[PDB]
Amino acid sequence: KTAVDSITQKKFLCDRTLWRIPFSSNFMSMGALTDLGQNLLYANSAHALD
Amino acid sequence: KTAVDSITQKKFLCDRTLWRIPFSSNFMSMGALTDLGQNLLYANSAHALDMTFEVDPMDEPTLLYVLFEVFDVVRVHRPHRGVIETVYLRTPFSA
Amino acid sequence: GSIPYLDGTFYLNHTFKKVAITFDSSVSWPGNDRLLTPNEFEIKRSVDGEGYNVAQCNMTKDWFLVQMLANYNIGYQGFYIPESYKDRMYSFFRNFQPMS
Amino acid sequence: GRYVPFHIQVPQKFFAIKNLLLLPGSYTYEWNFRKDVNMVLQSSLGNDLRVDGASIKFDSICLYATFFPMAHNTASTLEAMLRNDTNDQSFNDYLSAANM
Amino acid sequence: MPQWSYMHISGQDASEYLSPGLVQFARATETYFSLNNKFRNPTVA
Amino acid sequence: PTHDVTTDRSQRLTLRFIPVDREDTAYSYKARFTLAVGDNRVLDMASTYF
Repeated sequence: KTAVDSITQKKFLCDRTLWRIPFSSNFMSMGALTDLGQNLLYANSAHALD
Repeated sequence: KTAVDSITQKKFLCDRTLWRIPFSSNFMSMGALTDLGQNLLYANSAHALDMTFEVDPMDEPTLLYVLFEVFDVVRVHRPHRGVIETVYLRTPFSA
Repeated sequence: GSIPYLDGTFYLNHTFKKVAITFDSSVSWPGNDRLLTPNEFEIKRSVDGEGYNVAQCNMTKDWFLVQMLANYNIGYQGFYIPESYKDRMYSFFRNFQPMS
Repeated sequence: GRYVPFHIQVPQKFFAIKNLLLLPGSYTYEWNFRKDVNMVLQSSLGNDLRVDGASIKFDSICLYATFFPMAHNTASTLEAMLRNDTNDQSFNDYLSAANM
Repeated sequence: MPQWSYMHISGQDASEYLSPGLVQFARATETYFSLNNKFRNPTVA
Repeated sequence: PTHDVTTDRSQRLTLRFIPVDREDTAYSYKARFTLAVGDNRVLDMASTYF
C-alpha cells in the first residue's frame, strides 16, 4: 500500500565471449573464405581503415 | 519388534502428459495417415460415435478434454503482386 | 589471477556503447542503408522510446541479431533457442544474463 | 517493484502465417489484443487481480520483420516460380485436432 | 482419393510436385535459406 | 558464392513499423500495420514480432 515511486534499471552480463563482426555481405557463414573476402574492390586496391 | 498388523496402499501420479489412442491396427506410428484411415469400409460410409468414460468423483465440477485428431491443412496461392488466396481444409469435421 | 588474454575469461564486454567502421576518408561499412543507424552499430541505449532495445535488457535488436547471425547463423528464419551442442562455454547465448 | 514500465517481444503463433515466405506487394497485418489482468497475467496464488489492484495501460506498440539481401535477378526468378499454380505453398497444424 | 491429392494430404512427393528448376534452386540454397518447411511431406502407412 | 545470391543494392535488413490506426476498449485493443514489401524484398514471416 505504502510502496515508494520507482525507477527501473535494466542490465546484463556476458562473460567468456568476444564481440564478433564477421567480414561478409549478408553476415553468413557460407564458406570459410567469405564472399566479401574475394570481391574485386578489396582485392585489386589498397584501402586504409579508421 | 512391536509392529502392528498392516495393509498396503498403492497409487501413482502422471503429471503434464496427454493420453493417446492412435487410429492404427497394431497401435504403432508407422506414418501419419493410418491403415484404418486408408480402408474402404470406413471411408465411404457414415458412422455415429458413442464413447463412455469412467473417472473418479470430485467435490466441485470438472471438464473432460477430448482432442479429436483430424487433418487441418492450408493451401496458399499468391497470383499477382499484392494479391493472396487461401484454401483451408479440415477433415474430419469441416467448417 | 586468471589471465583473459590467454585463458579467455573476458568480462568487460558490457562496457561498450557503440562501434563506427570507416574505410579511407568517408567510405562506410557495411553501409547501403542496412541498419536503422546505417554508419554505426549501436550496442546499448539508456531508456529506449523508439523501440530499439530487446530481451529485457538495454541491448539493441540490431546488435542482438548480429550476434545471433555471427555465432549460430539463426537470424533470417527467426530467433529460437540455439542447439545445445553448438552453444558452448565461450559462445554468446550461453553466457547472456539479462537483469532488471 | 509493483510499478514496472516494461517492454516485451511477442511472435505470430498461427501455423500458416508463421511458416510463410512473403513475396513483394503491400499487405495489411491487423490483430486484436487482450488487456484482462486475470488472463494476460499469472500469479502464484491465483487471486483476482481486478479486485485486489493490479492494472495495465499500454503506452505504445512497435512491429519488426527480418529480410534477405538477395540479388534482383534471383529474386525475380524466385517470385516468378512461386506465383505459378503447380507451385502453391502448403501447411498443416502440429496438434491437428478438433477440441471438445 | 482425388481431392486429398489436390490438397497434397494423400499427395506425391514434394520434390516431384514442385517445378524442377525451383527444386534444384531449393537444394542449392537450403543450408543458408531453408525451404523444406514451406511445403508438405505427407507420411503414409 | 560471390554471385547469384547477395546484392550490394540499397535496402534495410530489418523493417520497423508503427501503427496506422489503433482502437482500444476497456478490455481489448486492435492494432493496424501496413506491410510494404518492396521491389526485390524477400521476407520470411517466422521473423515477425511486436
